[PDB]
Amino acid sequence: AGSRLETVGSIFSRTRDLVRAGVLKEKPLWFDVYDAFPPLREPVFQRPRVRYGKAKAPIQDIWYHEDRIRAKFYSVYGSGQRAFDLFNPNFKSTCQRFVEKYTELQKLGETDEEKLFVETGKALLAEGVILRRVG
Amino acid sequence: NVESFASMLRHSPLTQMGPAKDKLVIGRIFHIVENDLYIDFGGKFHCVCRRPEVDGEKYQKGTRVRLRLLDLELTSRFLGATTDTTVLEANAVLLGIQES
Amino acid sequence: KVWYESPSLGSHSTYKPSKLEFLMRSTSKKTRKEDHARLRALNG
Amino acid sequence: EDFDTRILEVRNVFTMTAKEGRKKSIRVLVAVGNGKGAAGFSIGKATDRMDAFRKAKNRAVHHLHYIERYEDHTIFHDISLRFKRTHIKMKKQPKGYGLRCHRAIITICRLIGIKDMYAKVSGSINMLSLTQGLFRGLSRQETHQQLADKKGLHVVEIREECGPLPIVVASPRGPLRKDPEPEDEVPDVKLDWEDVKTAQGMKRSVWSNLKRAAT
Amino acid sequence: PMKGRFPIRRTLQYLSQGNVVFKDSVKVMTVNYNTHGELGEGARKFVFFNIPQIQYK
Amino acid sequence: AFVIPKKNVPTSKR
Amino acid sequence: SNEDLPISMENPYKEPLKKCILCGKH
Amino acid sequence: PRQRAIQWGEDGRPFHYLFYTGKQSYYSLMHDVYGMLLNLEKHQVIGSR
Amino acid sequence: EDSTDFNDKILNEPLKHSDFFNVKELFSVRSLFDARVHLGHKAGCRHRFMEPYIFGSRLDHDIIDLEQTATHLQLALNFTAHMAYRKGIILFISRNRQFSYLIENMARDCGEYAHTRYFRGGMLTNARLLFGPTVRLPDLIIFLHTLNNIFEPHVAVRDAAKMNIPTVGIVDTNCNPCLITYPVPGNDDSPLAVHLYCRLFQTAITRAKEKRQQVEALYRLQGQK
Ligand code: FES
Ligand SMILES: [Mg+2]
Repeated sequence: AGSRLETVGSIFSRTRDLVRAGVLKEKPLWFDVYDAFPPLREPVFQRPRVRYGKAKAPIQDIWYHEDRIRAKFYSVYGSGQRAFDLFNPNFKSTCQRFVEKYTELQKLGETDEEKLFVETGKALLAEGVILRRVG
Repeated sequence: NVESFASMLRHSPLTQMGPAKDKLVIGRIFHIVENDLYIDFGGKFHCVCRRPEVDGEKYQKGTRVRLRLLDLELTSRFLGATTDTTVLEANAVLLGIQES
Repeated sequence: KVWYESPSLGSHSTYKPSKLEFLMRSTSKKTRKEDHARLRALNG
Repeated sequence: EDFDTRILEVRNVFTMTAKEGRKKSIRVLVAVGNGKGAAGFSIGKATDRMDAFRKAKNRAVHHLHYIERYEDHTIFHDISLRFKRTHIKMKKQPKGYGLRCHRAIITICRLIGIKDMYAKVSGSINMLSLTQGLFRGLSRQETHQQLADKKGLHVVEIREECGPLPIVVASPRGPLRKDPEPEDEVPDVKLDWEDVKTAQGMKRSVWSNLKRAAT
Repeated sequence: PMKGRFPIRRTLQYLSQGNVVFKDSVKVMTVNYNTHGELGEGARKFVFFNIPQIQYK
Repeated sequence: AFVIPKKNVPTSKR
Repeated sequence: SNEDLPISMENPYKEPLKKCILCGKH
Repeated sequence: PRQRAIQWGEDGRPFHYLFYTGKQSYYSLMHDVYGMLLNLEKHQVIGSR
Repeated sequence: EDSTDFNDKILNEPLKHSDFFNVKELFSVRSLFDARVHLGHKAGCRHRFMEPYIFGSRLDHDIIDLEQTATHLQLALNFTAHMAYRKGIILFISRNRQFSYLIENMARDCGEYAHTRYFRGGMLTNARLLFGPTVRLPDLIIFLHTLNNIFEPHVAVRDAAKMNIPTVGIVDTNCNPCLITYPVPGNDDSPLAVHLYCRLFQTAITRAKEKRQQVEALYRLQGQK
């Protein structure tokens, strides 16, 4: 004797109720573990609905201040002929090296954007970095 | 002083790469089926590239290669569909082999 | 969709029109309603 | 052994077949229950009526609902729901009121263990819609303990037979709120004209409140 | 269900809950209210909820 | 309680 | 709170919309 | 007919890790053959029917 | 007389501790991040019930919040360890054929069960007919992939709930977690993610089985003397 109404409550609620009603003579092996360490959400069937009108998902695009510097760097100098190595968790691309220098010079008090971008390229050229302008 | 997830995500190479279109990345061949090379490049999905005609025998399991990325995940929504169809693979062009 | 029906449930299935698939197919299986469509459109 | 089975509908279904013409099969609807809140229903289909009975009753015992009962005799609150085109309006009632409901609801209520309830069925009177519509409404009723936990307040029952004595029926297990529930001068709840027309003495029916056998 | 918002207003029980029974002197009561404005909100609810009770009594 | 014809005889099994 | 959290802004990598060969010409 | 003895002990635990496939012997064979094909890669007619 | 002490010293004692098996030492947000567990599908594939567990979208690619994954993974690993400790039958289910071989080996090594093959109608809801009237069903089903190969929920998710079997499941951003008892938001595609999951569950299960033997043995030695 039991219940296969998987869309009515949860396996816990259905099992708990039938144990109270005496329908289940013994509790299942998992019941005491679920009770002691329950999930964050009780697993209850729900029907996913489609959004209409002015309803929008709450997920937000992930952006950072440095993304503005990256967009300009890719436009001006393009993607570096050096290849990304996404297996190394500490990999630094020419763009990231550019962003770090750009951040340092901003903290030194410079506030202009067009001037803070030209001085950064010079610093890297002095350090031996290859910056071939796309156009 | 335990690093947070927000910190890992900000400073990850995949985050720093920005858009993937026309980005050169280093991949690794992990599976081969005839002349189909399955290449992992650090993303969610592998890409599948045909063995190049020149120096085809140089491409073996473990061989590191240079790729030009086009899409991290090939997906499209077709008429009358509530969600997107995904082929569960990245789109990339195999350029050659990476050597030191 | 349009008056032309597009309800097929396995719409995300990756179409595999190859000579090898035909051999590895249930003999009972018969062409579905929207199975001809891909053939009519692939031939085009 | 603790479960009883009741038939709700026996139908003769006629299927037109390519070579054999009109064939006759049986569709049965049965309800099961132990009288202590555990009850279910199932459809049975077989060529022979007795086989359709065995299929339905054996299947129903594997699709049991648990139905919460107030004081093990009535529902916790008035339930008004629509399932497809069948409307069911149920009223919580005191002891001794009996089951004044559609005969099928009476049968199901005895299997669940409800002794006192009023119900009115409107719209389509489809036995299957009524059965599954009834079980849907009885399985989604909020108990007094759930109400106390949801609002973190005491649930206090006032009975006219007990005068002004406040009877706490449920208290929240978690902390107890300190802010009274807001007193909206006028509630924006939707009312049933049938209920209001009766309370105002404007409901005239020769068929209402007729003397009937104990149910 | 009963038509309109707050159908409770169209019940004899609600209308009999008015506590304002005017003295015999009162012959006419005019209500001047504004449909919009935060400072005239009580007057709108007075027209909406209580004028029926006043007239009933 | 009531009597319904039984499904089958247990000897009539694999 | 936390400095490394994402910040709200408009897509910096967004590409310009396409234009026809005669866009901007009389 | 050599129907395999009960495929679980007294505690009810099946003996084979692929029991719940219903075809444990067939899938145990496919698993062993698929595994051999993997190891070869890591390392690298008339007579019978 | 002696049974109540057994169930109290062995079966009820683990349930009085928040982490009886120390499964929090098995993983970290960094270890999850290195396995690419945070990488989800494109935003167009997102399931709306997975939105709570999503950190955001990075250029139309959803990112799974590993702070939640770590909390959900802790619960799932904790439940799995307790069920292995209680000698429950654990069944791993996945239809992703890239990992069928890996998952079958992990199940065999931990002493549990795997079903990575085509799932036939009624394995769970009609098991007595398929296996026999005395067949024991799984006490816990772990989905390493909750979707079948046509991108629909694996039928066993619904059928496990019908048979009142708790489910642990890796749920990617295009998956539906409503009926999964202990869902773990995480990447289900990348080999590094899948390999990590198999190590964690394999270790959690193997540790809980060894803990059960340690406690039993101690309870017997002390019983004689
Ligand atoms: S794109 Fe045609 S006028 Fe601008
Ligand atoms: Mg996935």
